[PDB]
Amino acid sequence: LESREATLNNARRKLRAVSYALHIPEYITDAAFQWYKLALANNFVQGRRSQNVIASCLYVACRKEKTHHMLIDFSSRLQVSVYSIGATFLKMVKKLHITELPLADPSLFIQHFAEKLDLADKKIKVVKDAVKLAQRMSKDWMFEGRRPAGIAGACILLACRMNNLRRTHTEIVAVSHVAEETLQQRLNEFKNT
Amino acid sequence: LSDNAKTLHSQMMSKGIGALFTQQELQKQMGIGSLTDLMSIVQELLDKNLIKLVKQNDELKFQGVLESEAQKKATMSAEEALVYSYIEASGREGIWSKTIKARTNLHQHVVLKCLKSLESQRYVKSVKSVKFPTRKIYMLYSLQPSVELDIEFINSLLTIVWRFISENTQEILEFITAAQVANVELTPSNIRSLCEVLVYDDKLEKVTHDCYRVTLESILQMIFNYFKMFPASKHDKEVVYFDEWT
Amino acid sequence: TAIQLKLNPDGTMAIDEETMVVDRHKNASIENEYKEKVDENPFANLYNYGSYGRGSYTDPWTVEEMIKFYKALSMWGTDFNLISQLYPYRSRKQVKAKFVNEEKKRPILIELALRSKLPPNFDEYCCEIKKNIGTVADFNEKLIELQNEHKHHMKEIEEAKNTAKEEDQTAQRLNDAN
DNA sequence: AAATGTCCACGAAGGGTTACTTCGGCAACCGAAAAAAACATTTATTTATAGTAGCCGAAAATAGTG
DNA sequence: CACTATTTTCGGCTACTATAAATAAATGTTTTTTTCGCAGGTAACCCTTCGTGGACATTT
RNA sequence: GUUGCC
Repeated sequence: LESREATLNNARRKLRAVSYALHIPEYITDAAFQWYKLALANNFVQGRRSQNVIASCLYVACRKEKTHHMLIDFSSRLQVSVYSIGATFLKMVKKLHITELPLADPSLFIQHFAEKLDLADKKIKVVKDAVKLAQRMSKDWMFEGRRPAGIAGACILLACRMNNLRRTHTEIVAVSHVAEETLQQRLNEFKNT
Repeated sequence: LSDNAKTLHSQMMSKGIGALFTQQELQKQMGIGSLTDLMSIVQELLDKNLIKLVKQNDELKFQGVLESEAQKKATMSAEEALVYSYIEASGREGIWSKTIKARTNLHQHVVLKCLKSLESQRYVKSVKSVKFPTRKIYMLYSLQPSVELDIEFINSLLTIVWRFISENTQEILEFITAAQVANVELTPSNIRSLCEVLVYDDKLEKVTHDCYRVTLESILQMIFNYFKMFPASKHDKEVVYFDEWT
Repeated sequence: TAIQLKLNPDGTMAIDEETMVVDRHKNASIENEYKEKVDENPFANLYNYGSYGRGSYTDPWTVEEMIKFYKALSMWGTDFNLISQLYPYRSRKQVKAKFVNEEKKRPILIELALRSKLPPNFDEYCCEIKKNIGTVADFNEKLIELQNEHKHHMKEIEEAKNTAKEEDQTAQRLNDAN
């Protein structure tokens, strides 16, 4: 159908749109188009928001590739709630039966945070000690039901303070986008275990 | 100040809405002041948005309208009442939605958002017009569909008038009033149009510029004999076709 | 913002071509000039999971409110419609949750209220009429009388409807004759 | 009569109109728009969990000034 | 040395967050169909009009 | 397919 070809040509530019703003490398965009194409056939797109359904579709191909892109960065620029975007993400992933899917390892997020963290020239020693702390974070029982971006923002907090004083409880929040009082518990969680 | 404006609009509403007023009789009618301050209260009456300025061609013309519609349009905002003036200027034949956009420069979203509210204010309806089908036509509630009926069932009118001539234009007009026919307005022009369709079918004939005689299709109704001619059409390769020469 | 004219000695009764059109931005720019200017610090805009989601901070309840809460819960069974306006700027949603959290907090003080099936200690007579003294009118018949006015205006515009219709067919029938 | 009035058709002159300009070789490299239709969400109401997350906030506490 | 002075911190209080399940009602969002978009380089060579002269015709 | 050069 001509309208069948037209409705995905519009959907191509929308995936072309948000991949530009999120610095997505293009070999995810064309791969994410295959997810939307078959989910088009399963009558999932009708009724729901077009600006919503591509955001959940792109995020699946972000975690098959295991990139640093966490979900709320998609929720920020459309200025909507996070829990709306994750709602249709759950209601999608049940319907077309994604069984295999990798875990969101928080070890990914450390070495991407350091570039925008405007720290010193010695930017490799500030993440080497961090991943020693991150593997020390892992075998100990701090994060099992808690948030990946929460605990991955607490380990870089401790490594930054023990060599620099750039941590202000606010600059790492400006990177990790998780509030200030919920991380104060995390070092008090670490202190008395 | 105010009382001079109260006198002039009572003169504007004095006459019946026709006979559109002008200045050359107004200074004859209200000339107690000079033209310098007469205009200043009329421009203040334009600031009180009651008087409008209508046009007879090539010259300056005025027209007063009633207070009843002035109050209800004052409820609207600037752009809301501005588009309402265009539809009421059209009045009788409606106006096309795309042409309204051309006379405003307001683009497609802001005009459609305005009239969406305006239909709920019960000042504007949408009709279906036939000289250009499938276009958006707006009017008031004053109901001028000047633009018989286009849809079918003309044959029910048509099949009976053949039967009246089968036994043998003014003679039709008394017959069509009776027999509970579902009609609302007939005219001698319509029966002239209703009869010439049968002339093209050769159901009956036109003689002496108004009379009509039957072409004896009744014996054909019941070589020039196309009825009872059923073909074989099966297992016969030796048939004759009118196509298949091109 | 109506149309403006002027009276020239050369051409009197001439209308201004610039007042014929409107700019639609000079009115907006006046207030936009008179707004406060601030310099955006890119640290200030920080956002978390608690962003762009409905729900706010409930002003915690006082004991002065509880005597208007227990007694309004003593008079009726549990009716969230009319007790909402009693707390004028509280809304229907969080006052329903105030019924829920008190089930765990004070389960026994609530359990005295449904046992009470009688007119209570006669001090609600003021609060019976303090609710009533707002817009004193016979509401059992105030709504009836103006509703009858509304259908009267609709009947008159329906009279205006058909009387506009009959003259229209009358006029264009004369054009059909000519 | 006959001479002029008139009408007619072939040819002359220029009028704008249409396919035209090496032979090799190496590197490369790339319509819109209304309507019809379907269907999810919001709309409550439970009733169980832990987690953020916000706002407060008072009261624990070290600290700042006389 | 001491009552302050703001802070540090717990702290409880509250407000959502999937979960299944009922409507019934309304809303909001998006493919699939059915359907008219306004002036009111050079050189043949064929093409068109200009011109000029042909014999009929009708008057003198 | 298109350019550069002998």
